[PDB]
Amino acid sequence: SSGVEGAAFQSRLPHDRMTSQEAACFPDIISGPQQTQKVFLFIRNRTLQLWLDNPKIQLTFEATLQQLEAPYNSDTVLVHRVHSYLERHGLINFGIYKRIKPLPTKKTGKVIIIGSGVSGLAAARQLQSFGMDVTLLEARDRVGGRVATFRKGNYVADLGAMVVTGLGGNPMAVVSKQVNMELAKIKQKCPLYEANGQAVPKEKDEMVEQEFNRLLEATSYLSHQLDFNVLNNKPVSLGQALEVVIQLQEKHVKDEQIEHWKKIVKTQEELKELLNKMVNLKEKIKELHITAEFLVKSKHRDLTALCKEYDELAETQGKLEEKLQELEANPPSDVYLSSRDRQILDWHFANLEFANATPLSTLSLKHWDQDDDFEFTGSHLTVRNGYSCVPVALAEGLDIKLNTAVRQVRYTASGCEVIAVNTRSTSQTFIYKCDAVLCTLPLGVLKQQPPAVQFVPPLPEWKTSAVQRMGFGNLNKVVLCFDRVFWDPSVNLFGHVGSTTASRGELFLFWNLYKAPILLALVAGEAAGIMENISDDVIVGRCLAILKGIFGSSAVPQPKETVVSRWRADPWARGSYSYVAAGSSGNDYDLMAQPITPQPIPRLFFAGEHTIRNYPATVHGALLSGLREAGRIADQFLG
Ligand SMILES: Cc1cc2c(cc1C)N(C[C@H](O)[C@H](O)[C@H](O)COP(=O)(O)OP(=O)(O)OC[C@H]1O[C@@H](n3cnc4c(N)ncnc43)[C@H](O)[C@@H]1O)C1=NC(=O)NC(=O)[C@@]1([C@@H](CC=O)c1cc(C(=O)NC3CCOCC3)cs1)N2
Ligand SMILES: [Mg+2]
Ligand SMILES: [Mg+2]
Repeated sequence: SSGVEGAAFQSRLPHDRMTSQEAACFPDIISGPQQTQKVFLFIRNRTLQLWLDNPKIQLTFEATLQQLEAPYNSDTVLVHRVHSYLERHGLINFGIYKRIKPLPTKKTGKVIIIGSGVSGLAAARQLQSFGMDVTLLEARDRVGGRVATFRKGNYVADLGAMVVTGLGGNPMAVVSKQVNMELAKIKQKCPLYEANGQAVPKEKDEMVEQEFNRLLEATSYLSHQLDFNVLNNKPVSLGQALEVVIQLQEKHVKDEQIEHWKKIVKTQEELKELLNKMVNLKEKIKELHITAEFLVKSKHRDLTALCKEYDELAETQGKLEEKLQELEANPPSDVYLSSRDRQILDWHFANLEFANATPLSTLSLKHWDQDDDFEFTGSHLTVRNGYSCVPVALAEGLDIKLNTAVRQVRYTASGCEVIAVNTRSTSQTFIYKCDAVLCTLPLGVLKQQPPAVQFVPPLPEWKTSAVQRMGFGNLNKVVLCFDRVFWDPSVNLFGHVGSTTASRGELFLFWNLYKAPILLALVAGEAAGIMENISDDVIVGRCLAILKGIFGSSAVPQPKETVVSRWRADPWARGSYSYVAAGSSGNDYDLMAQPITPQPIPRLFFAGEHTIRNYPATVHGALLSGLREAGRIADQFLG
């Protein structure tokens, strides 16, 4: 059955073997008769199926046992063990669902959670359902963090996370079902328009895209086959490696051109010298002008010798003017890419800078895509009613203190205290005592200088250096709400090709949710940081000019409503999301996940998108990170 096999896959597990995490929790199983290993795997896979088939209701141990078939419904103890495991690690009974057995009246252990984004909310729900006392401290006047939906009238647009990157294996598939989140496929077709507004023809678009793919592939070869990862005692950036590959392509074009020029010059020299000898054989004919009868025959066989010598040379001439005009009619390219072509290629680079939220010259060549292996399957989807329905639903029933900005975290062998100020009256402060702190502060806030939050005692060097090495990027959006659709409704995406390499990320991509009279323009790469220093009105004006160039200056009305994100300037984010910087690696994500112990017991815990090696810079990654920490905290305090 790919019923039960599907459940494992859907939970990011192999259907047919135990994980190292399972091995640690079930040592007796992995070291015992392999027969009972299969039994374990079936129970695990089937319990997952029971949960995934109906994630709106709590799946209890009882109900699991009553739905298993003989003889598995007789493995009472093993079923309990598997159920307890799946629940603790948040593989079942996560997100938001109806409880069957209500929450324990008295609570055990106190946990403060810093930040009320998806990671914080996910962890809170887990810890609460485990019977712990949980309070979330949130600096904004709203939950959700980098999930941030603009709503006004019937305009909905996402200023933060917007895309569910495939459902196959994605825990957001469960959450989606739970909160009745309407999801829609993104059509792939993305026509590009040049700076002057003219469509890039199919032919040219496909050629350039192909070159982009070859260039990326080449850097991958250089990095992972030829091990070119360090230069002049500096780790190589992806940007740097792309520049090298491009330079080699240009050298090859120049070589082929030179070889061609040398063939032409050779042929021209041959022609010039054959003319010369044919001009001399002509002077030798001019000058050619014993019985009378034998002189005639003699000066006959003389010319026929000279003439079938010359006619012979007019033929080696013929095959040379031919070979020449074939050369000068079949040149190789004189450039690798034209000015125009390079601009279009820059569109593809801008697109990559968007995905990674940073200029390519900052990305680690070796590690930038270290998380490729863990991509989900299925089409990428958008959220029709706005992504914020997820954090809003996850907040239901939780103790969340809004407008409460944490400034100090103290942790000792005997417990912790967290100091926060009200962001509306920075006079009044609060002190919250607890057994454990879960820090979900964005990497951007952890990097902040001077610091936004003081840790007492200071975080150990192994942690701060990780914080310092890791990249934290930027990406912004301009939302344009119109009263009518003037664009093509069967297109979700279209691209604007900029005019310089440096500014390639400026308003390079426009996005529409179908029927919604809204366009989103993206600002990526070096442009992202710079354009935050421009007012909404000027940046809006620049969008309209681009759209006017494409659709006609008369087809584009003034927008009714606009919003512009400035993630870098936002004090509660300080950027958009992590990336693997040159000099960093996936190992730094693991370092970020590691709890601090002041043996004393661990007191300070870390969740957030920057703490999950396999799923960084995503909502699902934030969510999984929360589930992880909740599991570790409960293990520590509840056993
Ligand atoms: C603009 C933008 C776009 C995307 C994302 C982010 C942003 C900014 N994505 C990331 C996702 O949002 C984040 O990873 C998580 O939401 C982070 O959650 P965390 O819980 O880790 O962090 P938080 O910041 O939300 O919570 C922290 C809380 O702490 C509070 N706080 C700060 N300081 C405090 C103090 N002192 N005291 C108390 N509280 C304090 C803060 O207020 C905060 O609440 C994206 N994620 C996705 O899953 N999807 C998206 O769409 C992303 C994006 C990421 C790229 O990897 C993507 C874009 C695409 C895309 O466009 N692809 C398509 C191209 C066309 O073809 C189809 C596919 C794909 S993914 N976007
Ligand atoms: Mg190439
Ligand atoms: Mg420029």
